[PDB]
Amino acid sequence: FRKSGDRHGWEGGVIHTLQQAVTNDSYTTFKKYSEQVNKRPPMQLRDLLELRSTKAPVPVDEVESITAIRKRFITPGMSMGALSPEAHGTLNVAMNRIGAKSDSGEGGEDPARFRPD
Amino acid sequence: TPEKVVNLFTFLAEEVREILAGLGFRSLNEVIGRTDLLHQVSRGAEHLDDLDLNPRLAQVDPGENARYCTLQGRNEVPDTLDARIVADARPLFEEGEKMQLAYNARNTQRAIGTRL
Repeated sequence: FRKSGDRHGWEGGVIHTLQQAVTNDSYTTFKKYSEQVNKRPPMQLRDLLELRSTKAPVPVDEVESITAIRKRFITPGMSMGALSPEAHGTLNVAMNRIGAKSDSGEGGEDPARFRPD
Repeated sequence: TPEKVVNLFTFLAEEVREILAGLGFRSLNEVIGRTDLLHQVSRGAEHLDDLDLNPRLAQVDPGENARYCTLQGRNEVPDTLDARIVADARPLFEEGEKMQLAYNARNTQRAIGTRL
């Protein structure tokens, strides 16, 4: 990334805002993050699309629960060779806590971690 | 001594058996609610108390239902949010691992987190 060069997906302000929102656990800062990401000039194909429905809006409290949605995400594979054992372990613990799935990637796995703490 | 209480309850039950046999029935179910088997007698013609126990001897007719409880189990109640939680926190009861859940609460949801 340089000032004179092209534009990139991950700039400094975006990273800092995301890390702040995730460290303090404040949803308003994540909304600031999303506003700052979804307002740049079109950089990908999915920026030229527009969502336009015709039904009437509904209250938010009637939408399917959070956990039923969080169980639809995962973390892709990242081998223990590339990542540190610390980060691999933290990912595997954080994903097993919300009910979702994590990944092991290539490079096997430590057998001693086949049991809970 | 517990034997004393057991003997007391045994004698009390045998007396009821004797009385039921003397009347002509074979079960306490056949006698529950049958008010017509009770009559009022006065103490005599020297006390002159006008007590009329008929208000308690009145026999309302039940209809097509019986005169006692004819159902098993408790009266069930509608299911609260906790049911859904029990559907989700299964690794906690099967393995014993930390979990973390998020939902939406509404004022029409009572006893949030009691069945768990």
